[PDB]
Amino acid sequence: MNLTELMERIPHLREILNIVREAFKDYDDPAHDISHTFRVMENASEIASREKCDLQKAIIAALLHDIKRPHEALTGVDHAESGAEYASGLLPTMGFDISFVAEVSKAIRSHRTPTSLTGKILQDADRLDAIGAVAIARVFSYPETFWTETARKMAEDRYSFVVEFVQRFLAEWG
Amino acid sequence: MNLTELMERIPHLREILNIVREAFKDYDDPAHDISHTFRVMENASEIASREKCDLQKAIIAALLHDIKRPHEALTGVDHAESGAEYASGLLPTMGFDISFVAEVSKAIRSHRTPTSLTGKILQDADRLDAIGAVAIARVFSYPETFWTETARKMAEDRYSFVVEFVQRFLAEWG
Ligand SMILES: [Cl-]
Ligand SMILES: [Cl-]
Ligand SMILES: [Fe+3]
Ligand SMILES: [Fe+3]
Ligand SMILES: [Fe+3]
Ligand SMILES: [Fe+3]
Repeated sequence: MNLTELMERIPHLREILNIVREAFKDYDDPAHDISHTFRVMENASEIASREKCDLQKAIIAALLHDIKRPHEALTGVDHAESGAEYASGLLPTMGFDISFVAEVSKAIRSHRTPTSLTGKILQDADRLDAIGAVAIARVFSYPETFWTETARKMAEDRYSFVVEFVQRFLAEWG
Repeated sequence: MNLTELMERIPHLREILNIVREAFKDYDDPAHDISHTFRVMENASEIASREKCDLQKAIIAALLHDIKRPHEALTGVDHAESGAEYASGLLPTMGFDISFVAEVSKAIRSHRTPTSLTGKILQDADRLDAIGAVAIARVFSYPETFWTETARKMAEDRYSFVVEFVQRFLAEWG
């Protein structure tokens, strides 16, 4: 799904994306910048769709999970705790119900085990970002551990691509 | 083949490698540094072996083909012309015969069409270095056009890997 499609399915998505962009304004650590959050949300979208789980919870949790990363860089306050508290304050103002907000907040709180489906999907989505083509590109610019079967398959696929990349690099280097 | 194996088959290889290293000492342009020459020689080794062509000529031509690149950077004198003249002077002193030296020299002279098997292999080996895993890594740190069937297959393989890399990058980026 593209963003237009996500915005058709997820309430307040545009405003949440906006808030996330604003939070990350001038936080450019390539290891933790905003593009990571967008890739995590793409991974969460794939996983939740294929697992037949709650997409709204998964997407929102992914968008918000590192929203307090810049704040941690300034203060040393743990971003998972801070991000969970932030989600609990923000989300009720957008009409999300108590159980929805509690699940999203707990997922963020647990992301660095998680106990909910949203938390498991979030953690998988986050950790998948350490592997693949973009991860390879980042290194140069500077699978059984996953909860869900969909993430495990994605991890296997990305890992096998990374292995091939290394093998080729070494074979070509001589 | 590893270098020990090449040194078992190719006269004066160690001394030639030594001379090449010395030529490149303090020439660090990542687009034209010594590691390119070594990758070209690896490509030439594969191609000449599989094509049942003269390995000695192919290897030596690959090692020497850009030996005057650093000199071109300083003077503007074309490295293909300069490299061919250099090979014609150096190689007879190592006991290579007139026809061998002329072929290697012409191959270097023509590498930027070539008319000999050595020149065709050299050009393929050189141009293959623009694609593949190491080429991808270089970009981030900063097939039917090939003469031989072996290079065409290698080019197809590397190009299909590059395409997959791009596709994955884009899919992951969101
Ligand atoms: Cl959780
Ligand atoms: Cl030629
Ligand atoms: Fe995090
Ligand atoms: Fe994260
Ligand atoms: Fe050249
Ligand atoms: Fe070259």
